[PDB]
Amino acid sequence: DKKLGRPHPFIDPTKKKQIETTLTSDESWWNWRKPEKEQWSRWQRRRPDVETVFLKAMAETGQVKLYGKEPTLTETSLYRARRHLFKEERLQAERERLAKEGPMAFYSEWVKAWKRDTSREAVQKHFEETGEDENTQLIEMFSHQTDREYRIMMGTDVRIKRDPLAMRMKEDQIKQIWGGDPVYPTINYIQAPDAVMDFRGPDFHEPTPNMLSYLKENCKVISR
Amino acid sequence: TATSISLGIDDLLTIPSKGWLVQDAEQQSLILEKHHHYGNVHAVEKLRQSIEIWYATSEYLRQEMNPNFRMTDPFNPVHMMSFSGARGNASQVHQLVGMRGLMIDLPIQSNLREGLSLTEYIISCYGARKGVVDTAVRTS
Amino acid sequence: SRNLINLFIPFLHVEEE
Amino acid sequence: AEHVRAPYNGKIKFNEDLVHPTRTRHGHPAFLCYIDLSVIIESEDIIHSVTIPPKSFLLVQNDQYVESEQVIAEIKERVRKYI
Amino acid sequence: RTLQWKCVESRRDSKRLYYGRFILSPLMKGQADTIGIAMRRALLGEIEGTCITRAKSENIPHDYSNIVGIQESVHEILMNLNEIVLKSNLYGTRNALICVQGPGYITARDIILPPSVEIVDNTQHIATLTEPINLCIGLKIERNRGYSLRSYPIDAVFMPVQNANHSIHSYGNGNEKQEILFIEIWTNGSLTPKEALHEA
Amino acid sequence: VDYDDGIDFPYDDPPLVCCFGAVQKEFVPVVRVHDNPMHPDIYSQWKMLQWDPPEFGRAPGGPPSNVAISHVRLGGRAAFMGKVGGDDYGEELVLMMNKERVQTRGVKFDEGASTACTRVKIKFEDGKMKAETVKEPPEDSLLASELNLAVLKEARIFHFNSEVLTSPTMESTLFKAIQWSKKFGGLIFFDLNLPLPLWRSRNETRKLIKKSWDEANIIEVSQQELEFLLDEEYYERRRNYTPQYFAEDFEQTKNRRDYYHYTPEEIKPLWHDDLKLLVVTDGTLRLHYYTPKFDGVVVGTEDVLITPFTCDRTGSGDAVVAGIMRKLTTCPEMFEDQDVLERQLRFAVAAGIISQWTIGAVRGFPTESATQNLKEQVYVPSMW
Amino acid sequence: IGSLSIHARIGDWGSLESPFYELVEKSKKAQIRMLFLSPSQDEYYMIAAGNSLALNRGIQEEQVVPARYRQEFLTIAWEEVHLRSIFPFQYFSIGASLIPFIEHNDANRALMSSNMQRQAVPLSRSEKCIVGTGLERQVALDSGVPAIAEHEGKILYTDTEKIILSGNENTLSIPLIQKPQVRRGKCIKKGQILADGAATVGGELALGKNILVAYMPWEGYNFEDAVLISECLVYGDIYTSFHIRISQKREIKVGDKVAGRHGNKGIISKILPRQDMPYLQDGRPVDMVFNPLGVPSRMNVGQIFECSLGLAGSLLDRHYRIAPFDERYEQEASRKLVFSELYEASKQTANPWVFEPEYPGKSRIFDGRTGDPFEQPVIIGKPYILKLIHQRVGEM
Amino acid sequence: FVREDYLVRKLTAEELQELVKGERKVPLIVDFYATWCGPCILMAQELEMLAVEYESNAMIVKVDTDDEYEFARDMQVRGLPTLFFISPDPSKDAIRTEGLIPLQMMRDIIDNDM
Repeated sequence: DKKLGRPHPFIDPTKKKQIETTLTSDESWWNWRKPEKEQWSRWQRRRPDVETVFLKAMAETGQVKLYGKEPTLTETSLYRARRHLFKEERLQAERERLAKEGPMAFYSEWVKAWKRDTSREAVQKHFEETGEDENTQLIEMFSHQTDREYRIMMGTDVRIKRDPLAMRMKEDQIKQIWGGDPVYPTINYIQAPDAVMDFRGPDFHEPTPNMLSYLKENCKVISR
Repeated sequence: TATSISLGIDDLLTIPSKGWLVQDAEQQSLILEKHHHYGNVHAVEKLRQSIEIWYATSEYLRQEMNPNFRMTDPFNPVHMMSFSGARGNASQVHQLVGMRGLMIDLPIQSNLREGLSLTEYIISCYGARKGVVDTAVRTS
Repeated sequence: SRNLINLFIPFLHVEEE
Repeated sequence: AEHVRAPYNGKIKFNEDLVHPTRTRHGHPAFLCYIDLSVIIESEDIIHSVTIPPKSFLLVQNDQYVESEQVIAEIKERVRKYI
Repeated sequence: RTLQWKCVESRRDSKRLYYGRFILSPLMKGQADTIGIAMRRALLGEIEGTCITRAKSENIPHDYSNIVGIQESVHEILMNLNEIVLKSNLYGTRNALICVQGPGYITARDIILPPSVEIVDNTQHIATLTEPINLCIGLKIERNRGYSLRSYPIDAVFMPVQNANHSIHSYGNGNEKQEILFIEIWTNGSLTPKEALHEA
Repeated sequence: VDYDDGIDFPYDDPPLVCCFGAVQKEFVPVVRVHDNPMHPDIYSQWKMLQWDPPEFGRAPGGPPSNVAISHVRLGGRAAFMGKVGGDDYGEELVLMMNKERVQTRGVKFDEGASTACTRVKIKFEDGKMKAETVKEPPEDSLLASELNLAVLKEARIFHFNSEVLTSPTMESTLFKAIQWSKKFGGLIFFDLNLPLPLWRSRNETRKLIKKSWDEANIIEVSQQELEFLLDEEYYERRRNYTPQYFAEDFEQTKNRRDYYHYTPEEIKPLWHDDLKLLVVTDGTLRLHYYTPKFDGVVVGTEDVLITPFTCDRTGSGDAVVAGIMRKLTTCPEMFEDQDVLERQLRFAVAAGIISQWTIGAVRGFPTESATQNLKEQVYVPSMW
Repeated sequence: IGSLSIHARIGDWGSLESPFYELVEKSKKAQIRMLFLSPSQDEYYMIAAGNSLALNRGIQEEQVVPARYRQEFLTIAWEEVHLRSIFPFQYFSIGASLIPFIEHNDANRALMSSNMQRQAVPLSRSEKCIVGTGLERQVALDSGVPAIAEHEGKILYTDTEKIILSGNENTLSIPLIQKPQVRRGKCIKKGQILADGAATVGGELALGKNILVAYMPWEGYNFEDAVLISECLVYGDIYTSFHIRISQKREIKVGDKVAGRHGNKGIISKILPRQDMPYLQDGRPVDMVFNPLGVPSRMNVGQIFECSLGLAGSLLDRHYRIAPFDERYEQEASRKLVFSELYEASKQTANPWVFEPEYPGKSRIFDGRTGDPFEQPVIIGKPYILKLIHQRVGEM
Repeated sequence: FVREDYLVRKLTAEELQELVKGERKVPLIVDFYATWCGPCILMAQELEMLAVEYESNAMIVKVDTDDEYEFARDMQVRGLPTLFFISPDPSKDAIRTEGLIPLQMMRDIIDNDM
């Protein structure tokens, strides 16, 4: 702490901090008492933030450590202030993994159909017979890449520079950005395109009669 | 053009402690309402609490919006918009981001990012009509 | 101009069979 | 009026005999002070302190637990109200 | 070759929507984007296409009025003609006919083209005839680029590349920082993606 | 006699539930006379009867396939065990099951019968028109030799509902399935969902369901079903009573709805030695629970006027049952810790509530995430 | 002046009455629990607008909600509430009811955003909005521009001039003054739609088109709510109107006025060819470039939801009909819907740029004149855009 | 004249005994809806569409089990939405169907089983 509180992550208040005991209920004015039952509030539930999901994913990957299992609002505000540092650090680790593994082993993440060995040693040992240099092997590997895999890989485009973590967060984690499925089910909102409205459905008024037809029916207007 | 000043649903940025502050103002109001039912507090004190504690919270929420951007998201779209003065006054940015406050016997706790509940929307609409009338008078 | 043409000619490269 | 708000979590400390009892505009009991009052906040790290000016309503009490950004102190028409 | 390109994928989702992805690899840094943007602009703007530019219903009741025994208006058939896709290589002005003489569906397969034009999708519906009318219409076809502004003019557009994209990826040479370019082309079947890449 | 699967791997993490009986696209068995008809022809007004509904219809149950779908969507695993016709509609129902990821290895496929179609002979007796079944439908006619014993082996809860008791064949098959499941250590869940014929008289239904009820380890009954199996009129007098002079407590002055909590002594005629949990459901508004060792009530809620146009009560009871099974299979302390039981039953409450907010049952069963979200938004954190 | 709210009814005494659900609890046996009450009556009732979705170690009856009593707003227990305002559209005019996410737009502009839709020109090849409120159906039905059937029957014949029904063994001929929605083999119940009108599709109001849009400041040609459009909007007849005098095929032009339903009006300043537009990571050029300084200028965050969810609807092939104040279910409910459907559209289409978790709803986009990305993410959408209709020497 | 908005005709139990005892030219579909029941909102629309599609070639009628509950019980109805298809030939057994069966299953029954 005292040393190495510069650089690395450390508890903001120093460890061994003191704690205090205060007025219990019945020592306090009625306006400064905690109620005898915890009151319902719309705000009772921690707001789901992008910064919480990312800071949890960084904690589980060990890039960061947190005081508890859930990132505080202070920690998420600091992530909000500093996320680009961790993003560029992850992108740099991704460039370095590219340099180490070589393009076959790196980009084979997005070619599930490419079953062959992609290590630099295997690429060399394949060049030493098939005559295909590393580039022709890479063209072939990408020739096995499906369109959907290619669109996912396009996150690695040198102009996009999509976060290596955002490319690999799974659904049950990304869900925590908005806070899981909506409580009111979206199937209530979903409507098909080219659906034609059934104006006889149960959420329309009964068909309005033709005014002349209605007046005639009620014997208010006569024909002959 | 080389940059962009685009605004997104999480480019807006509700001050993080707002929930605690609202819970605070909520709990006090509940206790006072309870004590109003008990006959310890008369209707004028309850009315003045309902106005003033939510005005106090709304003001704090504004006074802590700019520091929050400048310290924790300096390049935030609505931060740059208001602090440079291009469009959106700090009050309008706060009414998107923080809290819309009062116009009225109940507060607007939410903001246009969170959406106004029906009561809040109606109170806002009444304020809008009054504002339009005031502008017309000013022009004449 | 010549370097541009040298960039785009590759798309007209046929390869032997 | 400006509101003085607790800058830290901790325990409020002050000699509440120095200040007069009053009923606030909201019916809450409070202390009304006409002196420079020093209020301690025993936080989790240090004994922070706050200065309260004369002519102000200290809303808090000798040993109350206080939370950061909580209001601790506060520094015509005549209209009918119907019950 | 060191610098090499290949047709990494091709699809034919319809006779009127082909897709092709291409790779070009061992590009140097800053070559891949100079290629990609110029190729994009060529594909989207400098490719030419062939389409019907004029129509002449041989009997016209009025310039704006409905046409008897057809299940849809003259405007709907003019729009269906606008959506016709043609495959010509030769420039210049050309003519064509439809002469359908009974009830049924008139379709692109019924267009009598000149020798230098080909229907890209025979199955494209043009008009519904409920009555045994000797419906004869003349068409005039042009090959051009972009757009251009008694017989009806058709507000047709000569743009066969329906969309294009490119992505640039590090090849991973730590010194030379070579790059891989992918190009993607969606076309009307007037051109295959490879033919559009060549002509671009 | 024994059955061996030849496999030793521990099955899979969310334990399987088997739902036995019939499958219908949506179908309300519990029907009784209601006081307020809306217009007989304008279906545009029957929303008013899904937001101020009959009390027996406040949270309708349905086919056990609804419970299977809801349980799978709440994250569990369900197998549906039953029979369908070889016709297009039996295929549609099996496709509905499969698309909802309900396991259909016990779903047989009669080729010579027409799924929902029951043959009946219309007759006249006492001058009244009557019907008698000439042929039972596929779903009523699953044989005891058509049970999938691998499902009954895997399944930790065997769920059934009393509609199977309206077929003698399905009743015999049910009791064979119960024997098999109990042999494989299963728990028997009996969602009563009394169909119309079983509301005729208390003392006939009580003996009709007697063997099923005494086989069940876990039982779900609506308030109206319990009060019908007990003295319906006694509990009517119980709740229509109002003190002549003064209330015996302050709350009795408030004239609020009577959430009467049946005592264990009143349940004692129905309690039995195998019964690990009885749940009496008063809509989603309350779940009373009873165990050999403790009893209590989970206070729930409903809202349905929040969605006046899109609300529909149907399947809310199936979603409640599915949530109960969903927690029972993954938190069996429900049988032993009262706070745990309450906290987990609040998940069933939330699932029922969400299920009330859309037209259609299968269309409306919530996911696990939506249910837990609603729990954590409705309930104070102390009581999550 | 004003306009009547959607549910308002003129009572038998010339008062304007609104429907309220009545919470009579245990004593009475009411049949219909909707009252209709004028503003004279409805002040003497505690109207709640809250929800019963709150629970505590107490009971639902004692749970407090915001209510209205006399002219005051106040907080009361459900035990005290007399009536509930259950319908979402209850207080809205027709124009305001057609705005999705209206609770996210400054109410000052609710009138303006109403007026915009009342200036929208019917378009050739009208198109249903991806995001709506569900009132486009009511508007189409009650406008009388679609040919509603007058009598049940099987369809006999359908063309541009007439529809023919036969039912109750009697024929009916219905000439069109429209395009037939029924197939010649269809069967029709009495009050169902036969043919769409001008600016309806499928029996929904269809005043505009779903245009692929970015909000970013271009080089001044979108200065203070000017708008750039692609040449494709001229190619596709997307905003081609017919004006009758003889008719003229009015295309969209520089200086034409467009608006979204949120009051985000703008004037077309520039028309750029498809390859000069900004383009998305899927290569598609955007078809308009709005300027984002308008969003806090008129305080309309709802359109960003409409943008994002419209994109989702374009990719999932889903339309959405969001009744107002969905935040009554759940806090952030609208954000949850939008982000959920963006993520579904992403993972179903494998377009990871649609839901970028780092900045959801925004994406990096490229300059079509350069190919470089703009270095900050741009908010993208497929909003529903409507084309609007179109010397004193003074003392000052 | 203004043409009535609904074709499916509500009957009492006695009017139904009359309609079943008397000779019939066409299949009789009897719907045992009840007005509080959710699926019956949908079944009523399916039956209205069937009643248009078949015109006079089918007799589609409905019986509210709020009113005729004991008759529904005697019809062996065990739930709603339920439907009887009664052949015009009085020798054939009637078909009871349960749940929201597809309108195509209704057509199948009426054309091929009645």
